[PDB]
Amino acid sequence: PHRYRPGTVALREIRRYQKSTELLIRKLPFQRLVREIAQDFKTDLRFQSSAVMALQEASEAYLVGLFEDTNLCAIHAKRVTIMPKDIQLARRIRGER
Amino acid sequence: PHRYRPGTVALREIRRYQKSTELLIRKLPFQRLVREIAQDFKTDLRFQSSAVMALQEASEAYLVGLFEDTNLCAIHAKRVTIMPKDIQLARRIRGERA
Amino acid sequence: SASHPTYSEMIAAAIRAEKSRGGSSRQSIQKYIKSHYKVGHNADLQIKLSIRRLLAAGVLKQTKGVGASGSFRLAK
Amino acid sequence: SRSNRAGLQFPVGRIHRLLRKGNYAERVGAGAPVYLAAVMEYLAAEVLELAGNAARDNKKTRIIPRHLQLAIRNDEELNKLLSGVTIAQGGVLPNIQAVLLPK
Amino acid sequence: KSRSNRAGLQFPVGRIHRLLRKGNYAERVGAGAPVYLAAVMEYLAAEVLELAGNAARDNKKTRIIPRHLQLAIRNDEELNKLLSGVTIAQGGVLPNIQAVLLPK
Amino acid sequence: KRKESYAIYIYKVLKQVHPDTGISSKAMSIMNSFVNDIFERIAAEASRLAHYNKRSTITSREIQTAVRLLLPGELAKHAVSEGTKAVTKYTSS
Amino acid sequence: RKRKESYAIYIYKVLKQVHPDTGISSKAMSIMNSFVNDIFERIAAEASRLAHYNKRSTITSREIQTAVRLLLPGELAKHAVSEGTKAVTKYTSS
Amino acid sequence: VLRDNIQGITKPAIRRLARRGGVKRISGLIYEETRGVLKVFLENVIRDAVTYTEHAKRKTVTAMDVVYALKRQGRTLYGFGG
Amino acid sequence: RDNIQGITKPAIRRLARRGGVKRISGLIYEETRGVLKVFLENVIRDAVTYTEHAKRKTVTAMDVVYALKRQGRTLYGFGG
DNA sequence: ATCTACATGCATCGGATGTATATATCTGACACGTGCCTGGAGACTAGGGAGTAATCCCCTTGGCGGTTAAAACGCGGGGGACAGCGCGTACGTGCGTTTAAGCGGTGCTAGAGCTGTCTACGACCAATTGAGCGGCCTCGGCACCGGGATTCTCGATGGCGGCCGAT
DNA sequence: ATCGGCCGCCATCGAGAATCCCGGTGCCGAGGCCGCTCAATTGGTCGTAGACAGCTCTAGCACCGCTTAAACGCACGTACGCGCTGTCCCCCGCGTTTTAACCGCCAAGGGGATTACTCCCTAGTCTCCAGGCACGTGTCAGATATATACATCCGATGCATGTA
Repeated sequence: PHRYRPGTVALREIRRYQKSTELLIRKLPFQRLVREIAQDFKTDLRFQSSAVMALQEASEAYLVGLFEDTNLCAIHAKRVTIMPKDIQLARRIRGER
Repeated sequence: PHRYRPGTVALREIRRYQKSTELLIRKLPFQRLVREIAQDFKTDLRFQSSAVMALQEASEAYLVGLFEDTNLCAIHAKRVTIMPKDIQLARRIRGERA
Repeated sequence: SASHPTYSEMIAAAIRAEKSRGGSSRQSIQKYIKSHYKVGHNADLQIKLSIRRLLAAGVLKQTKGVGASGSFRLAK
Repeated sequence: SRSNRAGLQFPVGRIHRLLRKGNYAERVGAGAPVYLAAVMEYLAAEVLELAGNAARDNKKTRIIPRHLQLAIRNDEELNKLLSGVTIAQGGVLPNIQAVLLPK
Repeated sequence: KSRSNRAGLQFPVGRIHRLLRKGNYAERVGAGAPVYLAAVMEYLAAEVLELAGNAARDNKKTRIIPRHLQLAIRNDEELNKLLSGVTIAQGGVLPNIQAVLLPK
Repeated sequence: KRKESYAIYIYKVLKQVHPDTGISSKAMSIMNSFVNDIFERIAAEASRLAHYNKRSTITSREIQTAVRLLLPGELAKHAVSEGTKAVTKYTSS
Repeated sequence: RKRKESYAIYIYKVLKQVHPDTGISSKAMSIMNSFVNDIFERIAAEASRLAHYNKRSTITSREIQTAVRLLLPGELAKHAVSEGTKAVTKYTSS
Repeated sequence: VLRDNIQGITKPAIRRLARRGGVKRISGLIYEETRGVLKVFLENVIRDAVTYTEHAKRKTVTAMDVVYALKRQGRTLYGFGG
Repeated sequence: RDNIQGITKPAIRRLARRGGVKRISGLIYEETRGVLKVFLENVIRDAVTYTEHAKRKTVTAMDVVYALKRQGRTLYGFGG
C-alpha cells in the first residue's frame, strides 16, 4: 500500500523527458493526421519518409517552446497549473493569433 | 472643491492618447540620447533631422506594443497595475531576451 | 423582514457549535448563519462588521490571522 | 505601350528593368513583370480602398497616415501580412481592456 | 598550390568563389570576398564544434550527437541569440525546472 | 539629381477607387515604402524559388507560387485571379 | 546516381582540429552541414543588399566585414572579423 | 467527409510534451486546446509545403518542401537539409 | 549616462496610457530607460555599422530603415 | 431601557467640469502646366535554358501478425485556484512655480554629390588534373541490460508546547 | 482552575520506490580506403566597373533671443496592491482494464530522377523618342481660433438599516 504525494511523479517525468531527445508523439497517428489534413489541399499525395520525420521534430519543438512560454504565464498568475488562458495569452504575445 | 477620484482621468487619458497620433516623447532630449548612444560606436557623428525622427518613431512603436503585451500580462495576473515582472515575462516570450 | 437573533449572538452560537482548537473561521460562521437562522443578502456584510466591533472591545480573541480574514475564538 | 497592352497602370517596363538589374536571376521572363505589376496594383488597391473608406469616415477629403494604420489592423487579412511593420505617425488602434472600466 | 592552402583554410575557397558567382548576388565578385567568408565559416563552425565537443566529453561519449549540439548553443548567450530562430533536430530541451514547482 | 518614384502611379490607382479622396505627402511616402517592400519580398522568394528548382529564368509561374505562400488564403486567392487575368490580356494583342 | 556536393569532409577536418580524439554522429553531421549552408545564404544575401544599397556592381571583402558586424553578437563579431581579415591577408600574401 | 485523425494524439502524449516543457500541472481543458493549435499549425505549414510541391510539378511532398515552408514561417529547421 | 535621464516621468506615463494601463508602478520608469538605451544601442549599433560601411560621417534615414529591417522590425514612411 | 439620532450602502440629481461642434478665415502644401532627357519600346540577331518524351529505379504506399508498451478509465483526495478582509501606502490629481523647448533670425562651411578620366579588376574562357564524392566494409563507441549502490521521498512514531472543554 | 487531557505542530528514523553508477555485451554506423569524374585552377585577353581627383552648392551645425507651454516640486489622500487565510473542487497519483502503436518484413508501382534532343524565349545591341521628372506658379482644403453645444463625472441629498 504505497502511494506518492501529489506532485512528485510529474516532476520525475519532467527531468526524465527533458533529458531525453526521443520523439514523444506516436509516429503512426501523426502520419495519418498529416495525410487527412494534406488531403484537403491535394488528393493522392505522396510523402517522403524523411518528410514525415521532419514534421514531427518541428511540431514537438514548437509545442515545447510554447509549453515553456505557457508555463511562465501560469506561474506569473501565481498558478502551478497551465490553463487555456495561458495558451491564448502566450500566442497573443507571440503574434501567431 | 471638485476633486476627481483616481483612474477616471487616467481612462480619459487612455482615450485621448489612443485617439491621437502625436509623438508623446519630447523631441530634443531624445535626440541628445541618440547623440550620446551613437558616440559609443563612432565619434563626431552627424545626424539628419529625418534620421533622429526615424529612431524616435520606431522606439515609441516598440515600447507601446510592449506595454499592450505587458498590460495583458498584468490583467492575466488579476492586477490593475503593471509591474516590472510583466515586462520581463513579455520580453522573454517575445524572444528578445532569453 | 425575516426574524433572526442578534448578530453579536449569532456569531457567538456558531463559535460554540463546532469545537476546533484553532477556532471557528468566519466563513464557516456564515454557513451556520444562513442554515440555522433566516438571514438575507445583508448577512455577510454585517457578519464581517460584527467581527469589526466585538474583536477590539475584548469580546473576541484573535488566533492566527488579521481582522475578519483569519480566525478567532470567543474570549472566556 | 506595354502598360496599356497588359491593362495595368503600374509600369511593366520599369519592373522589367529592375528585375534584370536586380540580381534576382540570369534572365527575366516576359510575363513575370506583367504578373508582378498586376499583383502590386491589386494590393495597393486593397490598401487604398480600406484607407479610402477610412478617409470618408473621418469627414476628411484627403487621406493621412492615421487612415492607413486603421485599415490594416482592422482587416484580418491585411494585419497578418504587415504584422512585422510599424507605420509612422500611425498610433495604435483604440482598444481598452474591459478589466480597467469600473462597475 | 590550391587557394584553400594559400589562404590557410580547410573550407574550400574555390567552392566559395564558384558559389558567389552563380548565386545571383552581384554582377562581379571580389577576389578577397570568398576568402573572407571561408575564414568566417571555419571560425563559427569551430566554436560550435568545440562547445559541442565539450558537451560530448561531459556525457562520456566521444561521438557528437544532436543532443550535444543543442546543449552547446542554448547555454551560450551569444550562440542562443544568433540561433534563436533555429530549431535543432533531436536536440531536446535543457533540463530546467522552475524553483516554484518543487515542493518544500 | 533625378530621382524616380511610384508617387504618380499610386495616385492614379487612388483616383480609380475613390475619386473624392486626396492624399497627404506623408501618406504618399508611406505608400511608396509599402510598394518597395512587396517587390523585394516576392522577388526574393521568387529568386529562391528559381534557385531551389535549378531554373535559370524567373517566369510568371514563379510569381504565382510566391504569392500563395506569403499572402493569406483569401487575399492570395483574389491576387492570383487578377494576376493571371492581366497576363492573359497582355499576351492577347 | 549523380555526384552531389557536400560539406562533410571540411567539417570533419575541423572536428579533428578542435578535438582529435572526438567523433560525431551522422545526424549531428547533417545538423552541422545545414548550419553551414544557412550561414552562407544569410551572409551573402545581406552582402548582396549592401552592394545594392551602395550602388556597387561588385561584392568586395569590405561588404562581408560589415555584414558580420550586423548579424553576429558583439563578442563573436569582433573575433570573427579578426579571423576573417587575417585569412584574407594570408591569401593575398601567397 | 473528415476522418479526424487529430484525436489520435493521446492524453498521456500531450502530458509528456508538457513535462518536457517543464510544467508540473496540466489543466483538463488543455488537451483539446492543444489539438486545435496543432491542427492550425500543421494546416498552415502543410499548405505552404504543398504549394512548393505543386510548383515543382511533383505528386510527392519532399522533406525539402517542409524545410522551405518552415523557414518562411520563421522557424528554421536543421538536419534535414537546407 | 547624462541625457538618458532626459526621458521624463510624464512622457513615460503617456506612452503606457496609449498601451492601455490604468495605473503604473514606480519601478517601471527605470526599467524602461534601461531597455530603451539597450534598444537604441542595438539599433544604433547596426545603424552605425551601415554608416561606416558607406564611409560617411553622417547617418542617413536610410541607415535606420535598413538597421530596423535587419532587426526584424520594419519602419514605413522614411525612404522605405 | 426607549427615543433620538449617527454611520453606511446603493440609486437620483445637480452643477461643472473638460469635449465636442461650428462658422469663419488664414495658409502653405497639394494641384496643375512645360521644357528637358535619358529611359522604355520597338527591331533584330543569337543561343542556351527549358519543355518534352523516354527510360531508369529509388522508395513510397499498402499489408499483416504479435508483443507489449502506451493509453484510457476510474476513484480518491491533496494542495493549489480563488474571493474576501485589511492593512498599507504608492500612486494620481491638481497648484504654483520653474525650466527651456519651440519658433524665427541668418552665417558659415563641412561634406554630399555629379562629373570626367581610364586604370586596376574580375568576367569570360579553354585546357587540365586532383579535390572530392559515390560505394563499400571494418569494428569500436554506444545503446542496452542486469545489479548493486545511493539519493531522496514520506508515512509512521514518539515528543511537546499552547489551550480547550471535562473529571 | 490544576488538570490530565488533547488537538496542533515538530523532528529523526525507516521503509521503499527511483535514479545513479558499473561492468558486461551486442550491433549499427562512423571512419578509413578507393576509383570515377567533374569542378577547382591556371594562363590569356579586353571591356568596363570603380578608384579617385576636382568642382558644385546644398544642408547641417550654430549662436541669438524671446514666448509661452511643458516640466517640475509639492501636498494631500484614495483606490488598489498583496500577504494571510478560508474554503472548495480541480487534477495528480496510479491501479486496473483496454487499445493500437510498433516491429519486421516486403509486395507493388507510382513517380522522382536522369538523360537526350528540339526550339522558343530573352539578353544584347542599336536607333528612336515620349513618359516622367525638375521646377515655376496656383488656391482650396484644413490647421487654427474663439464661440456655442453638451457629454461625462462626482459631490450632494435620501430613503433605507439596524447600529451602539
